[PDB]
Amino acid sequence: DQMISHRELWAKIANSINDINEYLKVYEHAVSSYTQMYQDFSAVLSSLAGWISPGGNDGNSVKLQVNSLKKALEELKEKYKDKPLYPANNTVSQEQANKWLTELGGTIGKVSQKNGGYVVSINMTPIDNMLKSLDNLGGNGEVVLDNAKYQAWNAGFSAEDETMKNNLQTLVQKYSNANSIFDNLVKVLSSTISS
Amino acid sequence: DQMISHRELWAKIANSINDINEYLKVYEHAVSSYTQMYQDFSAVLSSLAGWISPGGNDGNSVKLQVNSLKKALEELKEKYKDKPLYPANNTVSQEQANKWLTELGGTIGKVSQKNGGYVVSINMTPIDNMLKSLDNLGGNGEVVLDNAKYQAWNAGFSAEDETMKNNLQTLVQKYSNANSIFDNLVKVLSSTISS
Ligand SMILES: C[C@H](CCC(=O)O)[C@H]1CC[C@H]2[C@@H]3CC[C@@H]4C[C@H](O)CC[C@]4(C)[C@H]3C[C@H](O)[C@]12C
Ligand SMILES: C[C@H](CCC(=O)O)[C@H]1CC[C@H]2[C@@H]3CC[C@@H]4C[C@H](O)CC[C@]4(C)[C@H]3C[C@H](O)[C@]12C
Repeated sequence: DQMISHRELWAKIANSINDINEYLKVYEHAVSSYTQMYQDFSAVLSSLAGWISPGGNDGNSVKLQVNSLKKALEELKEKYKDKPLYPANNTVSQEQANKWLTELGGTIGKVSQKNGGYVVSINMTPIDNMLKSLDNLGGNGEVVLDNAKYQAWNAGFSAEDETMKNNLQTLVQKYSNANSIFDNLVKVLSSTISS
Repeated sequence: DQMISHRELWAKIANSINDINEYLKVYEHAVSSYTQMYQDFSAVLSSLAGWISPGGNDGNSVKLQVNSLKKALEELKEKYKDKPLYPANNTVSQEQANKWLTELGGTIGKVSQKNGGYVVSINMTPIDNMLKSLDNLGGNGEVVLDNAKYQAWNAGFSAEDETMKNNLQTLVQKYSNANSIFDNLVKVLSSTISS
């Protein structure tokens, strides 16, 4: 083709730098949103010790304060109902949301609707699973479980905690890799047209 | 400012592709070389299950084939004494091997001399630590260890295993990231050529 000027060359690069920055900011916001939710959830698990007391007359059953635990988990759900993983502002097409959902992890997000568009919500399945487990315990707002049943339910609570913690570390790793790839790509690209 | 032609822009991008390609070729041999080492060590790992057996008069202690394990580790160390991470063949400067040891991390390699020149050998210190820990167990071909002694020894053995495992994954992750830099640089070149 013809010639390209220095100004249009660097205008293309400045525009590409902005496009790369917006791409990396998607990972950064997804990490920050999921981190805040996991921190909120971890405070619920550490509060569990204060929501249980001796149950049977032998004293080796466990009385679970089910209404306290569900209220804490339900407030968790409502807090993040309108805090999507992507995008941080406004909405995108359903197809664009589906692509970013696969890019981040199918079990970490979930596509939902907003303002006539679509977003990638935080997948609340770990929270829904424990709200479901608590309702299957029955009871009068307070349930008395035998020791074997409490340890079984407690282990399921800790398994959901581990799933979310591993999801976060996976997302943190994807962000760190994307960061170093595109930080160095910009450094390479800037270095080689400057000289 | 000065105007550049499309062809000169292609050549600028192309020489960066060639620069990264030279970097990738050296980095790839270090990955395959260290992968082969850890794969051979995992062959020693799978044979360790058959080298421990009940050894107490009550069955409470652990009987370890310390000589078979020691000999297997020394053969692993001797197999890779002349197989360096860099260069793939011949030698290199002390300056050159020094900086390529820094680019590879410094933990996975060690600069050594080979007939006037220098190489970046595989750092076998995790294997040497295992050998001194085994030597500390004593015995004569086979040792009987109480449960406490076996668990302490196994924890140290596990830590050196995890050292090599983590060494490999950091190496693989950096190789993958540099490959993605290459791929995106190729996307840039392909786009500017078609434009
Ligand atoms: C995939 C993301 C966009 C993700 C999104 O939809 O928001 C885009 C945004 C910025 C994009 C890059 C912009 C610079 C480069 C432009 C080239 O012509 C093609 C490769 C590069 C390196 C792009 C690669 C990549 O296509 C990127 C990273
Ligand atoms: C820092 C990144 C790798 C990021 C990572 O995965 O850790 C590395 C990977 C490829 C590296 C380049 C390889 C080619 C060049 C080798 C030179 O001797 C030093 C500058 C160059 C241009 C390197 C620059 C940079 O050091 C790079 C981009």
